[PDB]
Amino acid sequence: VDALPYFDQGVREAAAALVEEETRRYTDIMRNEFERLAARQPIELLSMKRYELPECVNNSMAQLEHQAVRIENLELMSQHGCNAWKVYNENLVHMIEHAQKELQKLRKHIQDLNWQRKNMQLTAGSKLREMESNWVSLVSKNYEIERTIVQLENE
Amino acid sequence: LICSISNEVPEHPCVSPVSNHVYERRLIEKYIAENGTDPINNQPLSEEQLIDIKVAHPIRPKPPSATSIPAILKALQDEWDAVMLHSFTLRQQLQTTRQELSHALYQHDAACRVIARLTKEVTAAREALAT
Amino acid sequence: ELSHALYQHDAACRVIARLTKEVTAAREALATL
Amino acid sequence: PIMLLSGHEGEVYCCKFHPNGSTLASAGFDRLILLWNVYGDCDNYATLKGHSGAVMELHYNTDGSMLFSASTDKTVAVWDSETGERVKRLKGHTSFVNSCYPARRGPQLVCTGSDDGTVKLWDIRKKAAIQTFQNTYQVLAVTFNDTSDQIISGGIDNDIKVWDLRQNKLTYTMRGHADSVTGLSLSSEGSYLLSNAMDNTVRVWDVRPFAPKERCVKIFQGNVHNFEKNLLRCSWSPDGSKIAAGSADRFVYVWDTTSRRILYKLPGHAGSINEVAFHPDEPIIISASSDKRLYMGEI
Amino acid sequence: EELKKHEDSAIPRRLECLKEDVQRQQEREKELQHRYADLLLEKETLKS
Repeated sequence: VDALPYFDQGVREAAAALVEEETRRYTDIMRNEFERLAARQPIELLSMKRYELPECVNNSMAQLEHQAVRIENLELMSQHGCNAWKVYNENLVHMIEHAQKELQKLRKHIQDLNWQRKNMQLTAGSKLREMESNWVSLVSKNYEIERTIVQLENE
Repeated sequence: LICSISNEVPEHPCVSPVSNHVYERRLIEKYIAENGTDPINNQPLSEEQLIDIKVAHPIRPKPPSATSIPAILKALQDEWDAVMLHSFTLRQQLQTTRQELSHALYQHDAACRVIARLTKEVTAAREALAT
Repeated sequence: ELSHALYQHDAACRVIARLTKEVTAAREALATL
Repeated sequence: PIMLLSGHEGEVYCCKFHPNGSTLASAGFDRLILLWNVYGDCDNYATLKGHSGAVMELHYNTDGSMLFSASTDKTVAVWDSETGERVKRLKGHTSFVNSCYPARRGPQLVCTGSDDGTVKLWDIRKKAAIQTFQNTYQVLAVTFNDTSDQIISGGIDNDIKVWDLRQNKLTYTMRGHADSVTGLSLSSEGSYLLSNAMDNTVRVWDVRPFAPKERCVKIFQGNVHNFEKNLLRCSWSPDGSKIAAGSADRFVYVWDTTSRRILYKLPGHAGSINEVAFHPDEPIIISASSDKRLYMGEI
Repeated sequence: EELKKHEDSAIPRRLECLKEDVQRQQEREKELQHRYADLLLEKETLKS
């Protein structure tokens, strides 16, 4: 469980194969049905192919009323014109800025976390190397004490 | 700015008092009708507890080539295709994520076993060097 | 969970990577003595 | 804070702590021994009297119950920290007794280094001498070995000498210092012993049942001497982590056992620092200097 | 965030392991010099 990421700077394929062998050891309404049938089926539902072609008298008068409604809907667009587009474009940029602000916040918090872990690991690996050196010297000391005790037994 | 169920831009945003997050009135009411609790926190919430918000009346520019034909034929069809294939891709990714989670948990248990073996190896090697 | 698990997996992989060479040094230590 | 203490009329040569870490003892030319409380405002309660010569070295027992103090007037003195009053005037020294050391955790026994040419062993109860190893010359510092069975001494001939209390011969003589050794202090390891010598070098040695036969371990640079040839004394930290030294350069030198780096050359003093005292509990430093006052540094 | 909680939980555990391995050898040093003390004491007895 314990693993010094910051201290261990220095085989992964070997341990990977060893882990590989050790693991080798061991809600919607009908809308959902129609959507899944249309997806598995894939064939998109039939749309309105009546209005454009123009039985034909009604469709024709429909094209008339619809072309009049369309020619009216293009008047209220040109009346204001390019002001309404940039009026929402300013809003687009204003909504854009907050996102990068929060991105900066997140980078900063993660960086502070990694900085804390860095110092923690730096204390810990140092204690570890000091303990290892003391262990080596203690092994050598037991060895020398053994040689001296044997010689003392010789007398 | 957004709704916290539908991922939309709400036209009548309403915020809850137990978990302060802006939801669309329609989805929030449907959620309250399904089960009477907050979606996010799963805390007790009713329709009467919700408090509607007032906003900038936010506008969408209908395309210049907007008619009954293009709205009826092409637009709704594009919307239904973008719904179906996106839901299908999300389901596929969910299945794949479950499979990857399974492979990750197995690999983790294998690493645990290997580490448990090396803990018994290394310490006794150290004792034998001490011997 | 996938991200945390992959991270902890490589982290604990380094644990065995270090422990193996530790045993490896200890083996030659005791063998030479 | 810096906490400089004053109230001494002439140089203070020796300052050391209660082995409790409760009370402070300092002494020097003024022929009397001042005491203080280490905490609070570092305040002065008591003053011990009597010593006609200069108090050249004060030394505690290892509990803190009686006080040993080597005087210039041919005498050592043991007193009651309980009272401050004399129990014994170790007379008989034929010259300037500069150094004193009470045996720690053994039978009550004292080794005193003097300017007569002898090291003297004394029992407190008998009013008589135990042993005396007349090598040839003045011995300037003396400390026991934690078995209370060897005795180490440093003088003018630069070869640190150690006698066995039972065979009474020069047990261990060590060499390598270029000029006179001025201070010995064995760490609380019972093993590592620290030696100041005015040749500008400090050394570390280790008295063991078995040592490499040439036990000159660690070496640090920095100490100074000059026309003063004042007596320079060293100490280990309670932990054997930092060595503290003084010198005639007005700089408190704090080094480490580990990396032998210069952790500190601290200014602040006006005259030569003669003795640095480590708190047995805290990171508290007390400097006794020839500027007729003391410092209480916190690190 | 879970990486630090798994790191800081076992950071003392990686320290707590070598703490004994030093102290287990550290106590072995005392007994080492204890016999080494007895080893020099009798050498003079046989030298005498």
